[PDB]
Amino acid sequence: GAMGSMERASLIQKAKLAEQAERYEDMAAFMKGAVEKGEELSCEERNLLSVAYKNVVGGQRAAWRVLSSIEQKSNEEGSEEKGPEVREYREKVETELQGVCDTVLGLLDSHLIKEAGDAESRVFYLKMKGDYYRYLAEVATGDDKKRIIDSARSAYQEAMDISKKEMPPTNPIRLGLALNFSVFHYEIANSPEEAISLAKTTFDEAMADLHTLSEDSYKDSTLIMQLLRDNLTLWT
Amino acid sequence: GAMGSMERASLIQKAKLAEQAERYEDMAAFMKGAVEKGEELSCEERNLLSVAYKNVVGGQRAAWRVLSSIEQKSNEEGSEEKGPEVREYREKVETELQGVCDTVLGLLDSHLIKEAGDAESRVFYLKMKGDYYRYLAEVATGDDKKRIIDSARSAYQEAMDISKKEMPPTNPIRLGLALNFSVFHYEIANSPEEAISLAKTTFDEAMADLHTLSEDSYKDSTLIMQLLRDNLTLWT
Amino acid sequence: SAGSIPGRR
Amino acid sequence: SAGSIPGRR
Ligand SMILES: COC[C@H]1CC[C@@H]2/C1=C\[C@@]1(C)CCC(C(C)C)=C1[C@@H](O[C@H]1O[C@H](CO)[C@@H](O)[C@H](O)[C@H]1O)[C@H](O)[C@@H]2C
Ligand SMILES: COC[C@H]1CC[C@@H]2/C1=C\[C@@]1(C)CCC(C(C)C)=C1[C@@H](O[C@H]1O[C@H](CO)[C@@H](O)[C@H](O)[C@H]1O)[C@H](O)[C@@H]2C
Ligand SMILES: [Cl-]
Ligand SMILES: [Cl-]
Repeated sequence: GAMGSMERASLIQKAKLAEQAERYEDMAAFMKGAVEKGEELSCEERNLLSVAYKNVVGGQRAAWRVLSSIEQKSNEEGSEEKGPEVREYREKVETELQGVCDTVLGLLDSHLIKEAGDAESRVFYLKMKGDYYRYLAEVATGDDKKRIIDSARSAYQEAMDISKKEMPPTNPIRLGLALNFSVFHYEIANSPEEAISLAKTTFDEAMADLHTLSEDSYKDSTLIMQLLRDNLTLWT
Repeated sequence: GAMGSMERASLIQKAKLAEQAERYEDMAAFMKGAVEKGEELSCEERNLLSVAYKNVVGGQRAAWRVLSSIEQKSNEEGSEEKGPEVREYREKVETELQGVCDTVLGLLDSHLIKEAGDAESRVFYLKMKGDYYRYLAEVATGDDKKRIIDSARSAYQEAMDISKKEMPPTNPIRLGLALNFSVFHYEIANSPEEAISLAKTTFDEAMADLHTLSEDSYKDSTLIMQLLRDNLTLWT
Repeated sequence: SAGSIPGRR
Repeated sequence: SAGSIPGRR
């Protein structure tokens, strides 16, 4: 790959510079290069990988939603025919988004997940796998939509099982996994009751464990707990 | 080019969709394709060209400034040696920025300016030429910095001469040209007094012509006048 | 619509 | 530092 000639440490350094510069495509390319060196990632490095690709796919997802809404309106009664352009451009953005998701899933499969033994790494990567299958599911409409959804569910479920056995209820990775799996239930799997139940149980079990934490850990956990609460308020 | 097979009207339509989707690189590529069809651009199309490339180069300029500031700090007394990476990455962003500026200047030279006869088109393109040479000047440090600055000054000056002869003092293109030429004087040419004089005279002559305008034209002109005033407040 | 983590910056 | 037009969106 184009990062093959750059030192691992230099790729990490440049990923951090790219973040400061809000150059998220560069950040993601540097982190992909770092992963492709073949060594496991540290906690900080995993976080950089996640931030870089989330910012990239987030721009694509926002654009896709804008274009899909225009396309949906164009297909309403009384809307004037304007040609193939809206569909074409929505498809262009869609294909690019799918390519980014496939790239992330490919890094996870070759070979981050299989070498991840500690709960903090394995849950993190399995959550990411769920997230990027979820983004694929958001745009899927063909014979494989059900399989894409089930791939997201399967990754999230394995992550959930490990997190419940190996992490405290306030662990931020555990909390963020639960938050995102709950969003999956609500928005992808047509299971709002499961989404609400998961968010509630997660929030309550975290509340009960806050007393064990330092001030800094408390701040980290309560931040994500507030996101759970925000979704519960939206959904109920 | 990659847009050679797409209809002109479809490129314009997709540039508008790309704007709505905040996909400015796509917007710029569609507009470049439209220019390369060889027909003159309408007023609306010129505006799309300007918005698309301004958003692209604006992200690059902001990133360059972040990286240049880090690089400058690294070269201060007591700063720890961290290797070539900051310089390398600043150079990468710089080279990309220069490529975008060269692309814009190339469209202007082949052949937008030479076919632009009406003041509204010719002043618009000559202002753009000044702007993109100005962005080149912001990052220049070699034997050609003086020539780059003089290319920006020459384009702005030709635009100024036409605008004063052919447009009213409230014309938004005339006002925006004056605003940007004043910024050139202050930030590039080390001529703060010229910058201040130009901004003041421009503002005052526009004020005196507002009485001729409709409500909508008045709103358009007073918007840019406020930017002149903001710079005057910053500079005095 | 719903909040997930990480989010966009 | 100073304002120019167009600006970033
Ligand atoms: C795979 O799914 C990764 C997400 C699971 C929950 C969350 C996840 C992603 C990120 C990296 C981005 C948002 C946050 C914080 C601000 C909520 C974090 C991280 O937080 C870490 O990294 C961020 C960014 O550097 C820092 O701001 C935090 O101080 C740091 O603790 C936190 O510990 C866990 C890892
Ligand atoms: C080459 O230098 C182009 C700039 C010279 C001044 C200014 C220039 C750039 C843009 C296109 C973007 C900012 C503005 C307005 C909002 C100040 C305009 C335009 O404004 C036009 O286009 C914008 C965007 O579609 C619309 O919001 C306005 O309603 C429209 O009048 C205005 O008439 C002149 C052309
Ligand atoms: Cl397209
Ligand atoms: Cl680099």
